[PDB]
Amino acid sequence: GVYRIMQRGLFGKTQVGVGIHMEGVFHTMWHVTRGSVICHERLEPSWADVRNDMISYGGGWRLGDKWDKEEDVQVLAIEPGKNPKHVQTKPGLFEIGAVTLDFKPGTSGSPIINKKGKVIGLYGNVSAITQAERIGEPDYEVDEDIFRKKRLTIMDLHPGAGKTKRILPSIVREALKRRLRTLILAPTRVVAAEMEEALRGLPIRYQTPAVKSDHTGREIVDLMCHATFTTRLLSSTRVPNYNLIVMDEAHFTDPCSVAARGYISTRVEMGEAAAIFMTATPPGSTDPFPQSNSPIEDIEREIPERSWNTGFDWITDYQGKTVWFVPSIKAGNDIANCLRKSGKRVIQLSRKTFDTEYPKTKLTDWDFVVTTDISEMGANFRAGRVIDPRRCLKPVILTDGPERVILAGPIPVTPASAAQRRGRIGRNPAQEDDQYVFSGDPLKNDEDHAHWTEAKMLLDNIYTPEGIIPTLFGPEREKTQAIDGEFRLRGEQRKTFVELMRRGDLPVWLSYKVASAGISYKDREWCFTGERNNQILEENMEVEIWTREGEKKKLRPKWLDARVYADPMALKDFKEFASGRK
Amino acid sequence: ADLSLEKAANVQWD
Ligand SMILES: Nc1ncnc2c1ncn2[C@@H]1O[C@H](COP(=O)(O)OP(=O)(O)O)[C@@H](O)[C@H]1O
Ligand SMILES: [Cl-]
Ligand SMILES: [Cl-]
Ligand SMILES: [Mn+2]
Repeated sequence: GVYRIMQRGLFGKTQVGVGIHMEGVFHTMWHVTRGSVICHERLEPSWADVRNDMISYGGGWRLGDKWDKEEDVQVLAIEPGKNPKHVQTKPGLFEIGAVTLDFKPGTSGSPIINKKGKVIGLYGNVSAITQAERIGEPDYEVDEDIFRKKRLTIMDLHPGAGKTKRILPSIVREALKRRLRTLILAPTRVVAAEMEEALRGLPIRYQTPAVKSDHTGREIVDLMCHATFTTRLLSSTRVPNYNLIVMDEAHFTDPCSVAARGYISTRVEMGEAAAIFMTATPPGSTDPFPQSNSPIEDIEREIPERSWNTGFDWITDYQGKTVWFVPSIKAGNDIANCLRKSGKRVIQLSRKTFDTEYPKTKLTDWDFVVTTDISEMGANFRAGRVIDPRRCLKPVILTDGPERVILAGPIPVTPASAAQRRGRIGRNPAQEDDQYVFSGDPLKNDEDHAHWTEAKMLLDNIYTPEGIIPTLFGPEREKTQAIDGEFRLRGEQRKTFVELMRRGDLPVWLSYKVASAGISYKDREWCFTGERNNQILEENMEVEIWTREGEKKKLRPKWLDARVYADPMALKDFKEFASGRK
Repeated sequence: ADLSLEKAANVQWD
């Protein structure tokens, strides 16, 4: 709680003031320490105000309570060589709050206690009540060694710490002073769009996947999606010589993000760039319950998997806004339908609808957002509760017989996922009773996940002038048994692979299957050549397609990727592809 | 002129 700050002489010791722990921040007044280190056995100054005479150690200003202008307070005066004495008084207004009590030298920084009973200010400097009006921050002195070539930094400050909104702009501002060629990577377009506003005044340029490269020759920062970067690498004839790459929300495990990390890592290793991965949950994360800006109530209890008729009154009785993470769109459809039956206003989020739907979570009003894992990647909600059954679907490449991709599960999420889901709330210092309602244990092992080998399909097909095959980022290499370069395509097969993903909008595995079979982009025969069991279903109907040349054919692909038909947007897109319009 | 800390009391009323 309250600590005496002593100064060591040659053989003596004297009190020079008073400070307050919380934790994990030690608070005192500037003139007491002058920014020097203190130790109970070291505490380093991380935030200071010289004009108002305040300083804090170990983090930002924790004590945000203030005097209500009316009531009594207690100065917990810690006088040197004297016992701690509580003295009650009534402060007055002069605008500055001040006490009329006088204590002798060495008592400066003594806590003035609320009724009852947080600290509302510090005694010292009528005698003024000195109190900060700020939240954090603490202060981000940008370490210049993060800009050295062949250096990769993982910026892993907890969720809400301010990586995106506070540290990233600072770094970009600093990198622009150093005249570095900077690339910023955002997980989704809407998130990038948010970043665009927070980087106001700066020369940032948003880059779309419809353009393969875009060089201005001006001092300019490129902003783009993880996936846009990867797509440009597969298609552009220009090497992008950025010497600083910042990937934000670097926990994203979609194949394009994984491949991007590997390429950025290869670029660091070659010596051509510095790299920064921003995520509280880097590869290998085990902790599902990380630090938050505000206290979280972690509530464990049964959560419905589908529509419910009774026994979950706690879901709908709750009086704030809820973010509910579902394993799939279909599971989301069931949950959303059930909530709307009770007259609840729900917004549904998925990868393909994120761009249109997520903006609405800001400029409309709602009770529930029902989302897939996509909301783990920097999606901000002004909500008080997360419902997290800690469940997801996992794409898996089956080799038992003919090669296909299935969505396995629902299965438990990684610890990293659970943390990012939980991490949606507790982010607001002014709101202290956010809830994380969850069910089940998370699961580390996801070696059978299709995204890692798909990442290698992307990687194996990016060529560098140095002749080096880009490989998975270090911590991620164990997640596939795939051999470096085994997925490398060349000539027309390579070009068709890229095109099937870029314009065809097909998954990586499927695009690779079709292209390496020697099929041209515009040839769609394979969408109808599949066996009996490959018949695609939609809303309980066998899908039939009206082809390019006017034939009515059953949708029955040679290669079966569950992702083209498990996602209703992907099915609609795939039907257009099979038809030859795409 | 090194700086160290010593406990005094806890943050409380009365
Ligand atoms: N538009 C906004 N206005 C005010 N505060 C915001 C806004 N967007 C985000 N914040 C807050 O800024 C803080 C830091 O957010 P952010 O940098 O996204 O955290 P992270 O470290 O997880 O990237 C959080 O407390 C968050 O709630
Ligand atoms: Cl994070
Ligand atoms: Cl999705
Ligand atoms: Mn962030």
